[PDB]
Amino acid sequence: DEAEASKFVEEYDRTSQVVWNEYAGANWNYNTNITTETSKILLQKNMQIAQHTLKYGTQARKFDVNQLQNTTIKRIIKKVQDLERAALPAQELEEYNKILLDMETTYSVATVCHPQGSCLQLEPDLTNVMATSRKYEDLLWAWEGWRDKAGRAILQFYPKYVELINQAARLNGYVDAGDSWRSMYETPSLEQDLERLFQELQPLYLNLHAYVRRALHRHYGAQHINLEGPIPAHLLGNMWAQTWSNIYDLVVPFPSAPSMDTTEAMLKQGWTPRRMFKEADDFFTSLGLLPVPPEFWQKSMLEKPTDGREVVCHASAWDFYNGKDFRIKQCTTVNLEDLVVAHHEMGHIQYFMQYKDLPVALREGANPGFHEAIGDVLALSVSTPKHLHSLNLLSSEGGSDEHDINFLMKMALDKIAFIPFSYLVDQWRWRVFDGSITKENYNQEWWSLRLKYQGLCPPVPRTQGDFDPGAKFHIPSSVPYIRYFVSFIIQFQFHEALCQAAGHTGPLHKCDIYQSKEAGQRLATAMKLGFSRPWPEAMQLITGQPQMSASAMLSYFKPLLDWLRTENELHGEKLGWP
Ligand SMILES: *[C@@H]1O[C@H](CO[C@@H]2O[C@@H](C)[C@@H](O)[C@@H](O)[C@@H]2O)[C@@H](O[C@@H]2O[C@H](CO)[C@@H](O[C@@H]3O[C@H](CO)[C@@H](O)[C@H](O[C@H]4O[C@H](CO)[C@@H](O)[C@H](O)[C@@H]4O)[C@@H]3O)[C@H](O)[C@H]2NC(C)=O)[C@H](O)[C@H]1NC(C)=O
Ligand SMILES: CCCC[C@H](N[C@@H](CCc1ccccc1)C(=O)O)C(=O)N[C@@H](Cc1ccc(O)cc1)C(=O)O
Ligand SMILES: *[C@@H]1O[C@H](CO)[C@@H](O)[C@H](O)[C@H]1NC(C)=O
Ligand SMILES: [Cl-]
Ligand SMILES: [Cl-]
Ligand SMILES: [Zn+2]
Repeated sequence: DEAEASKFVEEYDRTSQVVWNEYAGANWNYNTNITTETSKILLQKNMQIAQHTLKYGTQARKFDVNQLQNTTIKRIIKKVQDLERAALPAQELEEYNKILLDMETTYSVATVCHPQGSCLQLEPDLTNVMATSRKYEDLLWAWEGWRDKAGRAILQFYPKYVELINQAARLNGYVDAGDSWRSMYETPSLEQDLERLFQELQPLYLNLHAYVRRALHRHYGAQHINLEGPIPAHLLGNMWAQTWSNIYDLVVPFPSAPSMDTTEAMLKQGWTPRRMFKEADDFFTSLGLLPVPPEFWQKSMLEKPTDGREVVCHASAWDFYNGKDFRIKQCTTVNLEDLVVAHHEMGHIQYFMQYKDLPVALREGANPGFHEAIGDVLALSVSTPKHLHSLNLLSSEGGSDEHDINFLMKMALDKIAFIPFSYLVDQWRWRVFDGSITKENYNQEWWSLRLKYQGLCPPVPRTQGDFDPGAKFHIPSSVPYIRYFVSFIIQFQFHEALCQAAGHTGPLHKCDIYQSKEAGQRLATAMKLGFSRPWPEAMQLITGQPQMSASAMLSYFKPLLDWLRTENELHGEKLGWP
């Protein structure tokens, strides 16, 4: 009895490696070369992997998991009983796979065109406009044009997508697809836990919001900024206003302490996409973690092709499920933002290598937020003045109190501003999936949450037919988002624990873990667990306790909260908005 179950998981592991490796290859070939032919092969391989999933999932459901004694085999079999989309009848499976392909292709080939003029892609053209333009109407053209072209074009697919992903979820024992996504955390209290964490970050976010609102009022005019209202969503340096660091120049706390232009420094010094990934590789190995294999450098796509191919530029990391072939696909631009992205993606690669000897069913992060956090932890140290100076991208190490608050502001514009955005995306989607939001009010309810959580308003009133969520990659690509909220909380918990392991003393935000083998050992032991144990065990291995907690992020930013409160008080800001 226990014997049949052990044999079954062995057979599942062997066959899954082969099939998933074949699917990954077809998916890579489409993502890096969008054509009719690669689309057809991918859709065919979708059917092949579904046949495998159905065969083994059907067997798996004949085991009474309650009677199995070994907890690891119990855990694997329970997971294989979830067929995901392979539970759908053949006709609906074919339709679902085609919808997903059509949505991701539509997002990735959308362009915004001037009349009798040039046509702009999202990466790099519109991203660069949002990051560097300081003209209200040019920012508005890019913001509205992207939503008109990408968002509106996804709307025709989204209702049927919702119907089919929910149908598959119900066929696998869940009430809807949002329920199935939340289950990946194995935490019944998840929704309340995340709400409590969000509430703890409100002092910092509200004070940052009010300070940036005041600075935007100074630049864009009192007629365009309401000092007691939400901020127009096209003014924050980013297409989705999800990170705000590109408007640092407008909000510098201490302008008498100027910062080096890091992009021109990287360009002046001949940085390339390959250099950026080599620096990330060096940071990981400095911690005693694993180098990427030679195969990684031969097969990765680290810059946008120039030979005519259309590609999915959105950065991503790829496991080919054979323990040797790992790749990154990124349309890298030479700037500091993409250097952080490179570290993020290399953290995914590191996790793939650390758990490569587990059975494939357990080759995931402890929870999805853990997978997202590894690269970001290292990038916190990369971003310090100490490390950037060592890369020749900043002129000094910043001893002065002024430089210190400036640095904390630059970090807050990315890390704190992202908290409400990352919370709200799946608050919206969870309610779409549970039927609380219908196609009658997709967009209205999106903007209700953008207001409630982020304090943003659309610069142009939305109209029927708008589908602004469709203009954000993870929506048409059906990638869950709450992982990134979890990641941004726990990455500071990890930073704090690794800095302690490294012997750092003094303020947390001055810590740089480069070359700490003690810090690397903590990470490696946790990553090697994969998905074999409840995630609180990996949390306790890294941090010495088992909970998610905002206290580390609050500690990191404590000097900035103090500065922001004083600054906002003396200007008389009214925190929040109606
Ligand atoms: C419940 O079942 C799991 C899984 O068992 C494994 O899968 C089954 C489907 C079946 O094929 C089994 O035959 C198979 O073992 C058990 O978890 C495994 O437990 C073993 C032994 O505890 C682990 O073996 C380890 O494998 C490592 C591979 O890198 C190896 O390095 C380890 O070496 C350690 O010990 C040696 C000798 O002292 C030392 O030199 C090393 O330095 C290191 O300390 C070790 O051989 C598997 O990794 C486990 N697999 C998983 C997925 O966890 C589990 O034990 C069982 N439960 C009970 C209560 O028996
Ligand atoms: C910095 C990384 C940017 C690129 C990253 N790319 C996805 C592809 C995920 C994927 C999964 C399955 C199939 C296809 C893709 C991934 O690697 O997680 C991403 O999207 N980050 C979020 C969220 C985010 C933002 C800023 C950060 O510092 C970290 C995270 C965002 O930019 O909104
Ligand atoms: C792109 O895909 C087509 C169709 O499969 C193929 O013939 C071509 O070789 C591919 N191009 C590259 C550069 O891989
Ligand atoms: Cl939007
Ligand atoms: Cl998730
Ligand atoms: Zn990621």
